Amino acid sequence: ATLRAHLREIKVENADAQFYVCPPPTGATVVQFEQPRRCPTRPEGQNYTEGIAVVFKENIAPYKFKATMYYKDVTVIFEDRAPVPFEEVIDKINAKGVCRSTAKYVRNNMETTAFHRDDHETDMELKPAKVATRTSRGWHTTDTVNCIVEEVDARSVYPYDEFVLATGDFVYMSPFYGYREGSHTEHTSYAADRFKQVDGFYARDLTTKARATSPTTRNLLTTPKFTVAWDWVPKRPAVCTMTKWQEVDEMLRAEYGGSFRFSSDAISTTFTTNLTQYSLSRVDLGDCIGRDAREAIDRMFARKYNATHIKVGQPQYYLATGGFLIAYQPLLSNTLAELYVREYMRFARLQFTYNHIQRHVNDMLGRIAVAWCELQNHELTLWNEARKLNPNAIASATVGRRVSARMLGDVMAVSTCVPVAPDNVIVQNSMRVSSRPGTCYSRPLVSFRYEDQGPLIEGQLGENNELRLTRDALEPCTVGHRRYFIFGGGYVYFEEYAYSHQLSRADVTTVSTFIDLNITMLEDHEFVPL
Amino acid sequence: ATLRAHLREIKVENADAQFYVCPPPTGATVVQFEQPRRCPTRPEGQNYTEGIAVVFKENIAPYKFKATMYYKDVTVIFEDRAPVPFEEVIDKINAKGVCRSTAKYVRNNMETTAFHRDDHETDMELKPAKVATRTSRGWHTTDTVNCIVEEVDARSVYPYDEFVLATGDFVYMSPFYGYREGSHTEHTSYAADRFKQVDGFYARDLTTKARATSPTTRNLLTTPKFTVAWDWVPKRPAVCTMTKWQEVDEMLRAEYGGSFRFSSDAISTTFTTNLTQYSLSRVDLGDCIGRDAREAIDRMFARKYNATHIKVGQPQYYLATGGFLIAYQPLLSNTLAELYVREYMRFARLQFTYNHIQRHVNDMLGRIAVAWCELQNHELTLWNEARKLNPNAIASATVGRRVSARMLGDVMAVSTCVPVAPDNVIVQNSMRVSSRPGTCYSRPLVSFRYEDQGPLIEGQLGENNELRLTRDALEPCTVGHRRYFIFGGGYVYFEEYAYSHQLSRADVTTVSTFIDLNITMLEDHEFVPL
Amino acid sequence: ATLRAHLREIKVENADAQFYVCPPPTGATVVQFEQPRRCPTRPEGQNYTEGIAVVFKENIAPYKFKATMYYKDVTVIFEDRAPVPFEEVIDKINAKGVCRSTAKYVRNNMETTAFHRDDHETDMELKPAKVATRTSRGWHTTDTVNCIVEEVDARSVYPYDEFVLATGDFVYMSPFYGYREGSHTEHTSYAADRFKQVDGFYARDLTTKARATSPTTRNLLTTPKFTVAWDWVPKRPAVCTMTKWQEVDEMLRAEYGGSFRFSSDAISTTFTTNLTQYSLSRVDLGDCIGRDAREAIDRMFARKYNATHIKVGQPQYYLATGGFLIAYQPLLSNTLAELYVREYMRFARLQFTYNHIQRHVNDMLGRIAVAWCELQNHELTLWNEARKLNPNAIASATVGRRVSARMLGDVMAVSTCVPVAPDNVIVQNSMRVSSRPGTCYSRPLVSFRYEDQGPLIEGQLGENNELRLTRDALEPCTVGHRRYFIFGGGYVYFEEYAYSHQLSRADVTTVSTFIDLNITMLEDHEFVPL
Amino acid sequence: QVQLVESGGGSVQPGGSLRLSCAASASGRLSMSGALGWYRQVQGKSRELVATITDRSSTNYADSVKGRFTISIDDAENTMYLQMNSLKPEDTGVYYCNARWRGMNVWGKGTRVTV
Amino acid sequence: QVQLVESGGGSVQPGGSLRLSCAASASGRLSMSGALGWYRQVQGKSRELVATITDRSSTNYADSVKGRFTISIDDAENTMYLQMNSLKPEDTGVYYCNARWRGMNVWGKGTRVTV
Amino acid sequence: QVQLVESGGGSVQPGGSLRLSCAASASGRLSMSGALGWYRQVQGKSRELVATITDRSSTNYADSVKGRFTISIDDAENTMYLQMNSLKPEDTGVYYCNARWRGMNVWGKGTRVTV
Ligand SMILES: *[C@@H]1O[C@H](CO)[C@@H](O[C@@H]2O[C@H](CO)[C@@H](O)[C@H](O)[C@H]2NC(C)=O)[C@H](O)[C@H]1NC(C)=O
Ligand SMILES: *[C@@H]1O[C@H](CO)[C@@H](O[C@@H]2O[C@H](CO)[C@@H](O)[C@H](O)[C@H]2NC(C)=O)[C@H](O)[C@H]1NC(C)=O
Ligand SMILES: *[C@@H]1O[C@H](CO)[C@@H](O[C@@H]2O[C@H](CO)[C@@H](O)[C@H](O)[C@H]2NC(C)=O)[C@H](O)[C@H]1NC(C)=O
Ligand SMILES: *[C@@H]1O[C@H](CO)[C@@H](O[C@@H]2O[C@H](CO)[C@@H](O)[C@H](O)[C@H]2NC(C)=O)[C@H](O)[C@H]1NC(C)=O
Repeated sequence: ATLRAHLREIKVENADAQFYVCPPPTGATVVQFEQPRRCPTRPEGQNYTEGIAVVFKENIAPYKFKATMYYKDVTVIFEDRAPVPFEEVIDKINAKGVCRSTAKYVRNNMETTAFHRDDHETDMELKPAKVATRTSRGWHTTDTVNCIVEEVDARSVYPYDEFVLATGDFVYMSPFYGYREGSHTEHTSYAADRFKQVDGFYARDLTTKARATSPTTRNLLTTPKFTVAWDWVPKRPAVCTMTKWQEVDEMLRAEYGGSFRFSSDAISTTFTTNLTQYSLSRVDLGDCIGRDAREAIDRMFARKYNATHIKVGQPQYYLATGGFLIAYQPLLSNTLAELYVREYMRFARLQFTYNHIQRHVNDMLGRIAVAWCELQNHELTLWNEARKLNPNAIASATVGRRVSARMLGDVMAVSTCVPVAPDNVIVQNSMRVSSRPGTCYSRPLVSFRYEDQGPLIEGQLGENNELRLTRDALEPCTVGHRRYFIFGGGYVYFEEYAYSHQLSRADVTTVSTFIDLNITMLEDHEFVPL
Repeated sequence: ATLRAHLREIKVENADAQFYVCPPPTGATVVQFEQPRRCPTRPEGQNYTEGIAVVFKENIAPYKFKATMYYKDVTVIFEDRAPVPFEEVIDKINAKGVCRSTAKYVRNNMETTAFHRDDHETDMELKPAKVATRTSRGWHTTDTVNCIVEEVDARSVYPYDEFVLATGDFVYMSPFYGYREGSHTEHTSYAADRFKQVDGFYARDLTTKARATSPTTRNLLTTPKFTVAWDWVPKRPAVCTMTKWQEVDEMLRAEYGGSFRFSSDAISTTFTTNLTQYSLSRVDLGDCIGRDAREAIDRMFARKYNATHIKVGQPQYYLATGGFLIAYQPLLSNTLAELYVREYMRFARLQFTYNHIQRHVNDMLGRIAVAWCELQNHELTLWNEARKLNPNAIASATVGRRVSARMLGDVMAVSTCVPVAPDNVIVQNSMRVSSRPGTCYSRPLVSFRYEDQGPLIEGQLGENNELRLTRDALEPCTVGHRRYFIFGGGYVYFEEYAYSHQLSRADVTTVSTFIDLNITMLEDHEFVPL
Repeated sequence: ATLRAHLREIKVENADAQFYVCPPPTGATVVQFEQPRRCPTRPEGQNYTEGIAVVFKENIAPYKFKATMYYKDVTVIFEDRAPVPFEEVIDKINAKGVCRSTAKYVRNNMETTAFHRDDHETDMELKPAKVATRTSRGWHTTDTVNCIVEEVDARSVYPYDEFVLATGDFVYMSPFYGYREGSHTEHTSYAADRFKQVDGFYARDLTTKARATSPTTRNLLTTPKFTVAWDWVPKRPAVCTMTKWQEVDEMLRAEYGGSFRFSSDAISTTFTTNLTQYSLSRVDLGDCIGRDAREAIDRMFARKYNATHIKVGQPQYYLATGGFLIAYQPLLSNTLAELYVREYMRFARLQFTYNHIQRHVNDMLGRIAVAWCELQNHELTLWNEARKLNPNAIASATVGRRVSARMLGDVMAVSTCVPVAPDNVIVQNSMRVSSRPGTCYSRPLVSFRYEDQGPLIEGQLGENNELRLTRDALEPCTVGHRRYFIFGGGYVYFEEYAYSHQLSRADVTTVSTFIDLNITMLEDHEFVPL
Repeated sequence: QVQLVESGGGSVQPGGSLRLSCAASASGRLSMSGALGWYRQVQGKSRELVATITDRSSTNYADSVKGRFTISIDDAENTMYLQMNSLKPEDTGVYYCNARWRGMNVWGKGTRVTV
Repeated sequence: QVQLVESGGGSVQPGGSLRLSCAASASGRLSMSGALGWYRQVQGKSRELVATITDRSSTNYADSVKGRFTISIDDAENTMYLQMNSLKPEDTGVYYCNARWRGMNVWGKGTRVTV
Repeated sequence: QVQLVESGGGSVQPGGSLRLSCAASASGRLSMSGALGWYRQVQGKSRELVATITDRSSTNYADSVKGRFTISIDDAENTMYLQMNSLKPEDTGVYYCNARWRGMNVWGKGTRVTV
């Protein structure tokens, strides 16, 4: 008896599940994935050997910062977009928190000036946007003409000649450019008339109206669609040219077609390189690469190989197709080392000289190399098909964290997504479209807020706790509708397009064997409602 | 020469393949599945250990029984449904196998009496349904007003306060309720006027017209859409509160965030629990759980660990999230035990005391735990996407037997499929739609019978020997059509929407390597028919 | 510093990737795949054992050759097709490379004669086809009545009674049939008036107009849709009835239901056979099967089992369902042999005698056999579902080479793909449909040539370097279009349906872990263009 | 999880009137419940059925209560009420609200009524 | 698997008539067969072509039989017939029906005809 | 990979005129470039901006060049041109063409101009 009371009480404990607002990616960050390849046959390759490897790639040293965009929307009917001039940004937006009702635009190649409801030039205060996230803040004058101001993420990568905005647009000027001595030599594609730098600038929040306590240097630039501004800072000091990307526990090397070919079970890729080592020591002044390669190789050897294998010699270095560098240390198993010892009684130099020993090894290791290659093609084929069906799930599973993703052709675009606490989400009582009697929503409508005191935002329940801003998933209202949707650890049950109750995850049967089901399943018999 | 004669002769031996009628699930049985989770990083977790585990879950002891539904269909044009009163069930249906032509219904909130073809009240005989399965047998008076009687499966689970019908409808009354001394205390939500119990009831089959040789107690209940009746029997005696769900061959336990986290390669669920054991012996009177936990742990240890590991101590017990209880016995491998021996000379209590030994173990086992977690997320991601494309195949593969399945939102509904012998199936000579010349059926039309002398039922050939009752898969007729469909341990070939012949599975080429195909494939050349 | 110059230099060294023209399969070659099965549970089966196996199948000895088809297209409006008579093939096509403007056909069961543009009977010369590949050459008179000549692949398999053309059509006559002494006894379904054999025939190439330097014997046949011709050659000498299909590294055998059941991890098919061995030596005169079975079993034993297992006895032979023969050699592990030795101290004959030893083995091996089944079913369910989404990728991955595939019902049709060098492909500057302003192509338009001086064929870019000949993939034009398509070892970027540039595969970010992305990803923010 | 907060109990002389109420948390919508109702305990008996709504439009009452009491619901407030008119001394006891959705069941902490 | 049930053989004097039939199991539809027909064996030779339907609409006959015999099929009965007239002593032998569908081939147990 | 084939350099006396050109390989379409232009080097300085097209329809010029030079492109020839009029001794230096597409950057081998 009593045990059921304890179980009933424990069944109240819900998982720490949360909702996520995953906005659509703009293409500011795209990532590739591997394609299945023509796998080689076992007779191919020579001089097979096993060893430890450490793969490095070009260190691009990303520099993330925040930029503010300012622009005017114009509708006259005839839709247009225009940048805010520096004088309006400094003397009205930053100084007072207002924009001019006037907006210059172009129609039939001639300049024209628009106004709010054809009224005279007047100052208008900006109000924070309703749907905007706590991080990606924004403000606007309305809700004709409308003044808009938005704070967005920006990224620049080595050599820092350009930066990309969270909107997917590029700016062909260095984030470090400026009139300051060490900065007037940085890259810029724009005429001097399109750029302005303000020393001793003091910001003013469009929300709290609080003016900044300390001065900064602000850069401003006029693009034909909007003006961009960001806080200038001196360039970051230099760093190592390559970064340690992967530490492989085991890696087979073989000569094939006059080039080395590297492969392992873990790494889905295979590296092709020349038979000549790269002269790393001449360029790696200070041992950025040497120190890490030696440390990682010894650590991996100690962790496993120490009791069963022997090192052939000192680590080697090779450059492969793409941006990669491979540090490598070939190994010999104790059982194989004994063969070289006995054949010597008739030491790196011996390895590929004993044709009778190597003939066995070429087949013995070739067996493994081909097995891994055929298996990786099978996994890639399945994973690449699933990626097209649900890029959000495959991207999140690949990365190990929730991310938003789009398929953007043959390359995947990705973005971070915002978590929302489960107590800030409310589910609406009906799934029917009030204005279109024959149509119903396919998934539940919801109302939520990013923060405990924020305004309620209308959305729709996506898959696996995702919250969508667009109430656009629709269906014809078919009869006999019953559905269970995932909602904050538990489920939410809808019957005939009407909300009824919430279930805990323990209220639904979990399957494992036919024995579990033979005692529960029934021969279902449809009732065909009128 | 002669070998081909033997091969040709053996090629006649077809497999023991069968057809299956998979009716659509009604939602009377729904099952959940795992969702990929946040995989922890190797630096997390402490006090890692390996051990044997036995997982138990709450025993709901399902009680399956047979119930009969009685109702009247009314069409006046204006469609309605009504229950058959007890007097009609006892005095006409069971007594004589007939229903009244009359039926009470409600229109515009007023009671009205319908009549079959506007004729006077008269008795109508019940005739067996054409399409009904041997198990879900049923009868009706026609083929206005129509009397219907159907025998369906019903299920009740602990505490047995309600039951669900194969139609997906619930009945808020205990199957054990009745006027008897030990039964009038059971649960019921309905007024006394809606229930009737008949002692000394003698059933009469609506088919054979034979009256039963022994008396029974029959319960009858009037729901606003049908009356339900079932044979009453005294409540089943009590059973153990938990059932042994899983025997886990190897289970890693680790402390993380002030809670134990369990994981294995096989069990896709990572159980979470408090650091304190449960007082099982205080509630497990008669050792329902203890006896099985001890027996299983010893059996699994003897089967493998017997010669390579040492038991730390007596089995422990922990209650986890959801309805689970975990019995656990931590182990130490012989090689690890020696490390504790050599440090002690300077027993269970020692395990987490030698910091330098545990630091090595935390990394060693942490490596494995993270590897399993990342692997399981990859498998779940692929399996969950495939489930949406073909729930019948994935439910059947998960269960290990043919089942009918439907996606019902974010939870899968399931039911049993009815097997049909291959000699009882016939394929129709054409797949063109006679009444709609521009359209053709997507898959072959068929005729079959569940039993060797039963009437022929018209249907359509589904995927992998499934037989569908609705001829609804359609396409526009296109020139150059050629198709091979799976049909009873072989194939059936259709050309230009017409049936031609049957093939054995041996008449088609099986692929294994490119060598098999390089000698067979051609550079196909399209002939573009007129 | 300098290291980046080396990476920048190496980043230009893209892989040796190629394009492929994959024509649609006609069904001349169809292949099957495995289907999931309800395998037995661990308590089932008796006399479990492990051994080496070599699987053979019926040697069908495919005979591939080249055939030429000749026919007349007629349009009068009223479309028709007719064969060219032998006199026109010999006296005009082979003699001069010309056809008669006239063509006999049948309308309303009456013979009728068509003429090119209603002009008088005149000779018309054959021009090589524009779109045809170097392999399957073709020629035609026009671009009404049009004379066509095409060279296609043909295949015949034992007993060589028929042959199939690359068009998917069969010819019910033996490729070896002829008036010659040993040939007039071969199979033929056609009347003598429909076949003609020409000894001392000298071919004349339709392109180079060069007459052959040596005589040949040419067969000609008149089918109601076209005439076919091929070079006659005497029948190939006989070969042995079976071919070695698989060398199974490890195979379990169990007795179940009065029949043996074989299984392994690699071979997804589980063979079924009688308990009695086959009398192979009576039929395999010359040991074609015997020699290979003995040689392969010894190879596999020496390669692995040599030091750990003992051979029970001489190889055994069994015939299974389908066209298979299994050679098998049971083994006993050294550790298992000791049980039989110690039980004797109180040799093939002992294996199934010690009930207590076999009771342990039946469970110990049954554990493995069931695990392999469940795993194989899970893989088949996923692979078979992916096959429907992309048959080209699944066929190519299964075979290990690029192939064109089509689903053709429940059996996949396959064909070879034609490789095209990357320098012979050009991408068009725009992907908008000029004639339909609201519509755009979904993938880029291209122009290419099979050979360096051939005419330019217009097509569309398919997936993964595939080139399609039909510009049929369309979409409604949408604002904010951005796409990256795979194109010859790199990518090609399109913006607003217009081509912009090509990228090296190294210019796109490669995903690995969340740490690699957290430093790069941004909270993307849509800009919603006007 | 669903919570049923019950209120409206007390004491009145014979012939008086009362109104019990049972409000539910957002996690369980009463208007969609398969069976809603009030059950009474008496010193010498198990839970008696007092009044229920066994289908979204049906109703049930005890023989000894029919005509005096009335059950109703409010979908906006997510609350159900039991209007009790002309009470008798026999109506004394502990009343418990119950609501159940497709196998999930919930009980309120019973309120006392005395006459 | 497909089976051909052959019948109509026997003995008939010179100048007489006879009719052979070959009925097929449901697993092989003669109307869709790629090539159907009758083949004759005689003491001194292999299987001679007698009469066939080498495409769903094209008949073929031996020179010594042309205009004397006739081949036909019935899609409802899934059976084919060989009508023989003006029989000669030379027509004596064992007749075998054959039907083949896209690489799958089948032969009937030959019936004797004697004149 | 993209390649810029630069041409049109040389020498002329003050008041003369030149026309520099930069043709690109098919792998990079200049009319779709995010930023195109010419940069000048002199003995005492780094690359100075001379003239660019920083969006598919927007131009930029150095202050000492505005109204004197002109930049334009040809989408059919996949080539850009810098028309230089009224040359002065100060215009002497090494001119370099540059084109960049969404993070992919390319520079031409600079041509000399002297007055
Ligand atoms: C395998 O590696 C060995 C070196 O370890 C290669 O042997 C060398 O080959 C060159 C060219 O013939 C000779 O000049 C050297 O004297 C050889 N060195 C030794 C130590 O023997 C060999 O070529 C490699 N295998 C293949 C297939 O190239
Ligand atoms: C790992 O397990 C050990 C016990 O086996 C934990 O050590 C105990 O910790 C408490 C609280 O600090 C002390 O009062 C006990 O004296 C300790 N017992 C022993 C035998 O040392 C330890 O806390 C666990 N690890 C973590 C991270 O909590
Ligand atoms: C069958 O596959 C083999 C490879 O397994 C192909 O072999 C090539 O054949 C050509 C022509 O005789 C040779 O020039 C090559 O050297 C062969 N390559 C190898 C690796 O041996 C063959 O092309 C295929 N068959 C056909 C008809 O193409
Ligand atoms: C397991 O295999 C053994 C043979 O290896 C089977 O035992 C034989 O059974 C027949 C029939 O009763 C006897 O005539 C033989 O004398 C037995 N041989 C030996 C060596 O004992 C046994 O039947 C098999 N088990 C099953 C379930 O079929």
